[PDB]
Parts: sequence; structure tokens; C-alpha cells
Amino acid sequence: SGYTPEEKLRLQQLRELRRRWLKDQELSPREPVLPPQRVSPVERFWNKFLQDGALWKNVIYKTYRHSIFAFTHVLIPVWIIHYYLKYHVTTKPYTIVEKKPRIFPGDTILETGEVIPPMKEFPDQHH
Amino acid sequence: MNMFSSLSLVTLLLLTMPIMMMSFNTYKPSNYPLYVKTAISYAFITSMIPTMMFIHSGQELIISNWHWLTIQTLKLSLSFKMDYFSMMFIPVALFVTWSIMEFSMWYMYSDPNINKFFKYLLLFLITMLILVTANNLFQLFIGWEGVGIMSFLLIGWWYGRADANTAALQAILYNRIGDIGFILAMAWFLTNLNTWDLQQIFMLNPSDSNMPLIGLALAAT
Amino acid sequence: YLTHQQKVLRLYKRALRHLESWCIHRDKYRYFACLLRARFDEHKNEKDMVKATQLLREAEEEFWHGQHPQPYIFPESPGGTSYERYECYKVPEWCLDDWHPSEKAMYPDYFAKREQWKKLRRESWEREVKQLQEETPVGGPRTEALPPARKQGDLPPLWWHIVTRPRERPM
Amino acid sequence: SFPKYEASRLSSLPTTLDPAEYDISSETRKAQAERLAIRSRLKREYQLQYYDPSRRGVIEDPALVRWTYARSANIYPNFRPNTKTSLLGALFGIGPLVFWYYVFKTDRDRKEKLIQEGKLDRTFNISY
Amino acid sequence: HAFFKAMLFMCSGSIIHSLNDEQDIRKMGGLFKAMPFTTTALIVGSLALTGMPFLTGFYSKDLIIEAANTSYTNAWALLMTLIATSFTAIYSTRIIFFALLGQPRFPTLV
Amino acid sequence: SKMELPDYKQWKIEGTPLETVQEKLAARGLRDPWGRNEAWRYMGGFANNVSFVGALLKGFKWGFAAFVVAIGAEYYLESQK
Amino acid sequence: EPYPDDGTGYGDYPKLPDRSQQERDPWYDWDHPDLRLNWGEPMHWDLDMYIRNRVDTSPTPV
Amino acid sequence: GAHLARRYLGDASVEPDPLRMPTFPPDYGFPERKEREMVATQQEMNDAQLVLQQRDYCAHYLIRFLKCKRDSFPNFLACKHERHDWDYCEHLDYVKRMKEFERERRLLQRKKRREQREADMA
Amino acid sequence: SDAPPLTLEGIKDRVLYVLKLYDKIDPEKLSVNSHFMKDLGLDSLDQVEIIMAMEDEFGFEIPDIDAEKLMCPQEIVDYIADKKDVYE
Amino acid sequence: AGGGAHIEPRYRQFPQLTRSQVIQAEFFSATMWFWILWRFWHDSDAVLGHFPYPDPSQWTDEELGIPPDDE
Ligand SMILES: C[C@H](CCC(=O)O)[C@H]1CC[C@H]2[C@@H]3[C@H](O)C[C@@H]4C[C@H](O)CC[C@]4(C)[C@H]3C[C@H](O)[C@]12C
Ligand SMILES: *C(=O)CCCCCCCCCCCCC
Repeated sequence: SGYTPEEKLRLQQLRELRRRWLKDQELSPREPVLPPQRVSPVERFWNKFLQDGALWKNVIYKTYRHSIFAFTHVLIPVWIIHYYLKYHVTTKPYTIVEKKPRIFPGDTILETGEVIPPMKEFPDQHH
Repeated sequence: MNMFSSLSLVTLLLLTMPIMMMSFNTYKPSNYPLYVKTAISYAFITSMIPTMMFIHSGQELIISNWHWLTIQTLKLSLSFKMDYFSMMFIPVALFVTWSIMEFSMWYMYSDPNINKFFKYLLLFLITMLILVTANNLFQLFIGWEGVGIMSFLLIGWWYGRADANTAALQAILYNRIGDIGFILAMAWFLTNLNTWDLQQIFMLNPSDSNMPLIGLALAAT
Repeated sequence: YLTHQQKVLRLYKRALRHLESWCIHRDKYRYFACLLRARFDEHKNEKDMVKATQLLREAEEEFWHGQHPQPYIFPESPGGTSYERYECYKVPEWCLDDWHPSEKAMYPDYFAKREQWKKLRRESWEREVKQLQEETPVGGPRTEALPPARKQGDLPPLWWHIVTRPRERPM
Repeated sequence: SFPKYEASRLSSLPTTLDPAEYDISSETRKAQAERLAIRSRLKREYQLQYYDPSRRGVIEDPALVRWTYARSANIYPNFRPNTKTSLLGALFGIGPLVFWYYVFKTDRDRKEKLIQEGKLDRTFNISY
Repeated sequence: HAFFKAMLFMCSGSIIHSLNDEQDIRKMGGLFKAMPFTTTALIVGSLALTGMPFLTGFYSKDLIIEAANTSYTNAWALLMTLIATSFTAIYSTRIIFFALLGQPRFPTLV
Repeated sequence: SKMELPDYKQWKIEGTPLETVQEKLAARGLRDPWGRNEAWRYMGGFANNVSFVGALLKGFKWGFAAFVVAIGAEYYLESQK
Repeated sequence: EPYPDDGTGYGDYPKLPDRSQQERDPWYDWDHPDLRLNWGEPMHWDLDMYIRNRVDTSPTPV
Repeated sequence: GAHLARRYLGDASVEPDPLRMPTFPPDYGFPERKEREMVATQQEMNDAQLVLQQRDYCAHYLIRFLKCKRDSFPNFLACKHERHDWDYCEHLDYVKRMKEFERERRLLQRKKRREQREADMA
Repeated sequence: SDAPPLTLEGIKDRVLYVLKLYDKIDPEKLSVNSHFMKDLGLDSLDQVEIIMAMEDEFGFEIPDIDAEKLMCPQEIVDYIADKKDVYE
Repeated sequence: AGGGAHIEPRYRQFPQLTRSQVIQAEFFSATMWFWILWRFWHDSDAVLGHFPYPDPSQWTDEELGIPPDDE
């Protein structure tokens, strides 16, 4: 109860066009024809400085990538944040409210110099 | 204090950099997934510095840097509570997200919109950190709904799949029913305690709390 | 409609999928696949045309009671985990007619080969209409399916969208 | 015998377990065939315009137009005030409004007594 | 819970990708040695989910049953938690058995 | 590339659990035609696999060896100074 | 089959079976694959309620 | 909870109610009862910011342990002895409150016999 | 996806490599053109088992409305070819 | 993506492995057992018990300050 002769031909005829079409869906070696692209000298130095494998120098290359990221994305923002916090946020009352440090027995205060007497003798035992 | 507060906010500000640069300030599509991952990597290191200080001397502070809106006797600020719950969860969340994004670079390597997938993943992380560090109820609500809306977009990632849309809208429906309780809590605290700040809610310490806490339980449900 | 022959084939086809879902382990599936296979041959030689229907209805009813609540589905079928997963990446072919010339110049070879197909379809359109009208009953068509290409050069009528449909894995 | 399947509006009867597919009368074969006839005439008309290359627009669908016209603009001219519409309209339209009136009126009347007498706590209430 | 629940999903995703977007465990198996590293993490995390002693989860999960057991609690709620903890092992063993042990059920070309 | 399929004349149902099916169906007078089609899931690397208890004890021989030396190593500098 | 003439505005619009769109041959080549309709086919009065993102009426095992 | 079977499937009068623990008379009954003393009187507890539930009677131990953690950082493995001391001190408190449970339970059993005698005298 | 592309000839090797382990057909008689009813007269119900083997081999599953129209080892490659967009 | 060892997908057979997979996989499996055993040895109280539970049945009415039944 398979295909009637017409159906077998039509499917064959369709597949003949179908696979021709799918072959047209391939890019020639020259594609895409990207417009001319400017390459910065800083990029040129790395492409020429890396070239071959030279795994030893990649650590220098990676350190450059991390140093750049650790500078623009960490050091610069913490300057902006710190300047904002130190001279603008903290000049107004109760903008940053800390929790007063815990004071344990037998400690001296840096500011006032007070000493808190230790606790009473412990009637403790071994174990 | 300066180092603790400065390093607490830098973690949050760092995560927004990939979003800001996504406005065509540095066009490197092929490297954006690695750019986002490395940002999460440093956010973990930065968060550990205030995390360690809490472990050592139990330091803890609030940061109300910005004044947004004063409705008569209710003052709304962009406050941040860096305490036990936030200090421990921030490193954990960033550490786990770090591994997920690195895993997702390989897993989603064949997706045409991988760049748009990492921006959404980073948007959720920003909403969650707002939710975790919120000091007043309104700011918490911003993150509360923010995570809810990114879930809608990420669940329905393959949007030609009707079952993905159905699952996406289903999440909004159930979480919307929960948001009824959250607004119930906000109305109670303002009406009775005259505030949305957690510092003032605890200081007054109301006795009768069935209604406001019943609402929160529905929000958590 | 489905011929009584077709129904038995479908009933047998599904019964093994649900049966395969109960066994999981291959060897335990083979043992019972033969047994269920045998139960068909028991009444297969029957040629009553009135008791075979009764068994089929009892067969269908028996299948429903034991059918797996959660049958396995291949992940590209109506119900699988990746059904229509790539429907968003599939785009029509007419969208390229609206491209800007600058971005059309990025593929000088590809679009030259496209213009040929538009010429090929444009030339072939008139013959395809003529073929369908003559090979169709006076009162109108009676079923689906179209005639194949009779003469050389002529292409199967109504072929453009079937031939030029989007790929199943566009990207 | 296994329990028979019981259908419902939210769970239709399976086609296999339906005593209407197996019977092959003279009417069924010439009826299930007729449905495929018109169904094919429409597809032929659609196929001609769909595959036409000298066409750029929307294929008007009269079935779609009739669907929307019967849902918005044809409802009123086919409406008769009788015992069903009047009763259905009354308890769906006036019902809820009355129900919510006595709920809120009773609640606010109860509150006002507790505030005039001072029995409602409003210690920190300075926002409204 | 963040550490190992996230690990479990990633390890599950590793199996998914290899088997050509197949999620049903009734079409998996025989991967204990085929993907040794995914298997190691899967067993490591699955044990953590079940609450192996001296492993992330023990310091939180076990310390809760101790407090739940010895508290002025609801007996039915206390019972339900304990039954649930046993159920944690059953479906974990379901994943390991159908996804790592036995003989493979996946297609031929993978 | 031109991937080469293994020669098909190596799928023997004997020596694997699939044969036990053949004996069972032979009793009632039937055979499993696709038996050798499923024979690739038991021969080769797939042949045999660790047990559930064996899988859990993965990497247990070395850990015990490391543990005994660990306690012993600590003991050396434990009651000496 | 017209809807009952109870004076609720239905008029002479066909009363198609109350079947969801998920209950249709998923493999038949639909003119609207997502909706599972055919051009020129009379749409159900509640078509917008029976789309695949909504009420489903497929037979259930239990 | 073995005792639960007694209180819910046995006699309720003998078992003591956890929310109604002994309202019995004062120290009378145990000759020369000794008051339980405290170390961190008022300001030492309200200077280490101890939680409202932790600083019951082992505050001196808990305060001492917290002192070691601050100094031992980052040697979080240190202070183990300090934590053990507080655990033991808490344990003794746990048993001491546990004794009151059995102390009243038998007092309840003793108290019923006298009532039974009077009812059964006639 | 990293899954190797399926070649037109590569499919045919798999299709016959499955029919050759059926244990109901003669390996030397089954060829690219071997009808299951007119050439070697295989049972119709065996078509269901034949197709199921194909579906379990390639992953995807053929519809029953079109599985019943395929008894030609050459046609199966044609059908799979027109379902995974294979052209070479 | 990544290094791409590019192990050919073999037909019906066991998939190819590499030297890095097994060594690293086995390394963590032994680490888990080493960590499990090392911690169990030093402090087993956390998993079996810290302090013995004092049975109140094996006590005396004197230490509890129970007045005599004879008043
Ligand atoms: C450091 C990271 C990965 C390389 C590495 O492991 O070091 C590399 C990959 C792509 C880089 C980023 C992208 O190139 C986009 C930006 C390009 C400019 O160099 C400014 C920083 C910039 C944001 C880069 C920061 C950093 O160097 C990145 C993130
Ligand atoms: C008292 O509070 C016991 C609470 C623990 C509830 C779980 C009891 C389970 C009993 C099972 C039988 C075990 C007997 C050793």
C-alpha cells in the first residue's frame, strides 16, 4: 500500500529541486564581503607579538588583559565610589550607620583609653 | 569603615558595567560572554573583603547614599543593609553564578543570541542582589518583581514553542497571586507603623502581627 | 478516514511504545514484545469482518486501561521537550526582498543565485495554473495532492514553498 | 471488563473508545467523504493565491471576518429580552455591586464606632 | 543548598547534551565509565542531597532534623519531614540507577 | 568524513542476557527476531558495569590508604614534642 | 447546527464541537500550524479560548 | 518522646504541662536551696551584644569564647576548647531544667495519693 | 550542536545495517530496491516493527500516516533525507 | 568550543576516553572518601552523639529534693 506511481515521481521531482536549493544555501569562500575595517596599532602589536604559540609570553598577555580589566572595572569605580562616599554621602547625618564594635572584658579603648575589668573568677572544671 | 563600605558597593556597581557597555560603547560581540563571566569573577573577590571583616570583628553597617522621595512623614532612600544575611549570600550567589555562566558558554555556544542570553542572566543577578541587600520594603519590592520578570523572559527563551510561552505566563500568574500578600504587608506597615524601613519595623516591634505576617507567608508561598 | 487495516497497525504501533515504557530495560522489553506480538497472530487469521471489529474495540478498550500515564515521547514530536524549539530561527524567504542594498552587497554570489529562482518560478507559474485546472474535475478538486510534472522542463505545480521552506536547523 | 471511560466537557471521549468510528454505513462513507470535498475546494482556492508570485499583501479570510463580526457587532440585533437574559443580567450586573456595598458599608460602619470611642489602636498612624 | 543543587543541574545538562537533547531516563544508562567526571560529580552531589555525614548539607540538613525532633512542634508535621528525607534517597537512587548503571538504552550514533 | 561502520557479523546474542529471552520464548514456540539488533548493548566496553553499592564506593581504596597514613602521620608529631 | 435560539445574540453562527485545538491531528499540514486551522474554515465561537496556550480538553488517562 | 504516650494515651493529672510547669510553693521542700549566681551582671552582657536568648547563664562562657574568635582570626580551627566549655556549660543547664520535669512529675504522683486516701477513707 | 552532519550515502548504510539484523530477511536478497510485499512478500505488521527500528535508530519518529507508505529500503533514505535537510 | 579534543563519534561501541578525564574524576572520588574518613575520625560526636543522655529513671528521690511520703 505504498506510493502510487504519481506520488513517487512527485516526491522525486521535489527532492531534485529541494537538494538543489539547499546547495544554493552555501557561502562562497569570498563571502561575506565585509567592508574595509580599520585595525588599531595596539591590536597590531599583539597579533605580531603573539604570532606563534609561545605559551611562555601568553602569561604576560593574560596579565595585560586582567590588568586592564582590574583597572577600568575595579580601581576606577572604587575611586568614584570612595570619593562619593567619603566627601558626599558621609557629610550628612546617618547616611552610613555602623554597628558599635563589641566590647569584651579586659579590653582597652583606642580613643578614650578605658579598661574594662575582667569577669569574675570562673568556678570551672576540666572537660 | 571606608574600605568596608567602598568594597560593598563596588561589587554591585561592577555587575552593571556589562549592561552599560551594551549600549554600543565597545562592540566585541564574539567576546561578550567572556566579558560577562570575568565581571562575575572579580565581583566574588571584591565581596570577600567585606565578608572577611564581618567574620573577624562582626562589622555591620547601613548605607543610605541617596534621597529619592519624601512623602510627607515617610522618607524613601536607596538604602543598603550589609549584615549577616547579605555578607554570606553575596559571595555564595556570585560563586555559584560564576560557574553557571562558565558552563553556559559551552552549553549555549550554538545559540544565535548567546549575547542576549548573558545580558538576561546578568539582569537577574542584579535584581537578586537588590532583593537581598534591600533595607526598606519598597526597594525589596523592586528586586522582588525584577526576578519575577526576568524569569518570564528566560523561561520563554525559545518563543516559537507554545508550551514555553504557556510555562512563561504560568510563572507570572502564580507569583502575581503571591504579590497580593506582599502589598498587603506594605499597606499594614505604613498604616500602623508609619514606615517601610526594617530598622523602624523592628524597633517598634508590634505585638499583633497576624495580618502583616500572613501576607508575607503568601508572598513566600 | 482510517481503514480497518490501518487501525490495527496503529494500535499495534502504539501498544509497543507504551509497553516499551513499562520495561525500560531492553531485554525485558524483548520478552514481552514477542508475547504481545503473538496475541495479534492468535486472531490474525480471522476473516469474519464482524468479530474482528469486536476484538478491536475490546483491544482498544484494553489498551486504554493499561496505557502508560506518561509515555515516552521522542524530543521532536507533538509533546516532546524540543518540539518547535527552533521555530523562532525559521524566517520566510521573502524577507530578503526588503534587505538594504548595502547589506545585500555583503553576499554578491548568494543573491545572484536567488534571482534565477524568482525567474524560474515566475516563468513556471503560468504552466502550473494551466496544469491544475485541466487535471481537476469540473466541479472542483476532490482531494489533496497535486499532479507531478508531466513533460520535461515543467516543474511540479505548487512547488515554491514546499521546495524553498526554511531549514529544520537554521542556526 | 474494565471500567468504561466517562467523558465530560473538559475531557472528551477518546476516538478509539467511541462506538461511532467503527460502524461503516452508506451515509458515513458518503458523509466523511463530503467533508474532505469542500475541505479540498477551499485549500485549492487558498493554494492559488498563496503560491502566486504577483501578490504582496494579506489573503482576506471570510471565515475570520464572520468570526469577529458575530462576536462584536451581531450580538445585539439577535438579542431578545426574555426570562433568561433578564435574570442572568440582573444577578451578574446588580448582584455583585449590592454584595460589595454591604461588605464595605458594614466594615466601615464597624470601624467608625471603634475610632470615635477610642477602642481602635492608631498610636503611630500619621499617614492616610 | 546552592552549591550542590546547581552542580546537579549542570551535571544533568552534561548528560542531556551528549545524548542529543534527550531528557527521559528511560532512554539513558551505562554512563558510569563513558563520562567519568560527570558521574563523579553526580554521585558527589547526589550524596550531598541525601545528607552524607561530613559533606556540605550535613552542617545544615542534619542540624535541622535535630531541632525539629526535639522541639515543641506539630507531630504530623514532624512526621512528614522525616518521611520526606527518606524520599530524598529514593529518587536520588532513581537518577543514579537509570542514568549510570545497567546497560545503555540510548541510540547507536551518539 | 567517511565514517566506517563496524562489521555486522559480530552481534551474537549468546553469552549476554538477551539469550535468556530466547530460551523463554522458545518454551512457547517463538523467537525474538530483533535480538541481534539489541546485542550491541552488552558486548564490548558496555559488558558488565559496577553495582550501585560499588559505584558509591568509587575511589574508596585510595581514600582509606590516605586516611591511615594521615592519622599515622599526625600521630608521629603528636606525642613527640 | 445553529446555537439554541434563546435570545442571547448567537444568531445563525455554527455551533462547532467544544473541542480544544490541541485535539487535532498534529501532523496534518495546517495552513496555520500553531492554531491548527484551515483557511476558509468556520472558526469556533470560543476559538480564542481553545488556543494551545489555554483551556485544553484532551482525553485523560484517569 | 516516650512520655507523650503517657500524657495523651494515659493519665493527664500525673504528667506535668510544659506550659504550666510547677506553680508549686517556693523553695520550701528542698532544705537550704541555693540561689543560682551570675557572672556578667548587667554591663558585660550588654557590651558584647549577646543575643536576647543566648545570654541566660553561660554568658561568661559565651563571652569568653567570643573573645577567642576575634583574636584567633583567621585560625577558625582554634578556640575549640572554648566552644567545648560553653557546650558543656549549656548541657548542665539543660539537665538542670530537665530535673525540674522529673521533680514535679513525682511530686504530682505523690500529691495524688494523699487525695486518694481522703476519698477512700470512708 | 556538534552532531556530525548526515550524508546521503551515510544514511543508506545505517538503514540497511538495521534491516540486516532483522533475522527475517535474506541479507543477499535485500537491496536498495526490495519491496516488502511484491518482491519478497514481508508481512504488513513487520512494517510496523521495521519502521519502529528505524525510528529508534535515527532518533526522530516517522508519522504513522506516512510510515504505512514506505516499504522500500531506498525510500526510507529518501524520507529521512527530506526530513533532516541532507543534500550531499 | 574550547580545546576541542575532537574524539570521533564512534558507531555502536564504547565512546573514546582521554587520560585527563579518569585521573581527575578519580582524584575527587578519593578526595571525598579521604575527607569523609578524616573528619569522622577526629570528631565522631557530631554524627553519633555529643553527650550521653541522662536517664531520669536511674535517679534517686533524694537528689531531686522530694519530701518524704510520710510528711
Ligand atoms: C580579561 C578577559 C578574558 C581574558 C583573560 O582571561 O584575561 C578579556 C576577554 C575580552 C575583554 C574585554 C572586551 O575586549 C571589551 C573591552 C575591550 C577593551 O580592551 C576595554 C576592556 C574590555 C571590557 C575588555 C576587558 C578584558 O580584557 C576582557 C574581558
Ligand atoms: C519523641 O519526641 C520522639 C519523636 C521522634 C518521632 C519519630 C518516632 C519514630 C519511631 C519509630 C520507631 C523507632 C523505635 C526505636
